[PDB]
Amino acid sequence: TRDYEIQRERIELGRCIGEGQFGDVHQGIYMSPPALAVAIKTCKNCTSDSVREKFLQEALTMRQFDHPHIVKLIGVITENPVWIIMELCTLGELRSFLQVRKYSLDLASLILYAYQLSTALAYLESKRFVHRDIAARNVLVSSNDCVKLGDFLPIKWMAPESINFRRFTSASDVWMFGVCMWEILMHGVKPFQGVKNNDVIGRIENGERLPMPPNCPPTLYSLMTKCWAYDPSRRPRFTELKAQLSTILEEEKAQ
Ligand SMILES: Cc1n[nH]c2c[nH]nc12
Repeated sequence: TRDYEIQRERIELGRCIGEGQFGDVHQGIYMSPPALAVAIKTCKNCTSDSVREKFLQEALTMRQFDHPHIVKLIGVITENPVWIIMELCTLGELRSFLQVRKYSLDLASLILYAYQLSTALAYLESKRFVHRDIAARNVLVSSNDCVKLGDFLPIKWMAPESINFRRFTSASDVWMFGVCMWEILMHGVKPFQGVKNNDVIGRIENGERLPMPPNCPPTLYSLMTKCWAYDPSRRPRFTELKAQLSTILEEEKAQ
């Protein structure tokens, strides 16, 4: 909460590195004893307390976590203009990174990002925290072998129970991770491209699933289809996913 208060003069604003829900995201420097590279989330309408509460809720959420593959909260500036200071992931959005590098990223690197993500999600499951929005767009790239989970209606990523009843559980997070894994092996291509959101549920309920991505190991696809069990109680947990992705990665790093 308040132990994360940073005074503004300890922050040098830099160039705009993208956009967020509340305002522009900036690169910048945080000076305090060694002047570190950071991401400054801004909020244009934060003069209104209802917006301010919603915006600073991400800071409140992220304070609770400490993991190598979850974006770190550095601090907050509660006075106007309200800012959220975070760890900078220089390579940006995963979706864009995967697209740009479609012919410059091997299978091993793709499986590695899936593995890394499963470790952040196993950690969140251990804290009994439900993410509700696991998708490639919410993953950031720190380096070419280090991705981070960054965000704290996506019908095409949602488990049927989330669509039908707005139920969000650890099981529904596993479904979304399966979709995210598919997005990674499909080089940032969006799931169900061409299908209307309202027709997705009907396809799922007819047993229809996202196809095997080209060059995807059938063992990795078998893991994804397990995430897409209609019955949430039949889906694996992140602990098992992490362990299986770990073995799949070695099965690739060798041959
Ligand atoms: C946080 C955050 N949002 N966008 C970013 C790029 N690097 N770090 C971040």
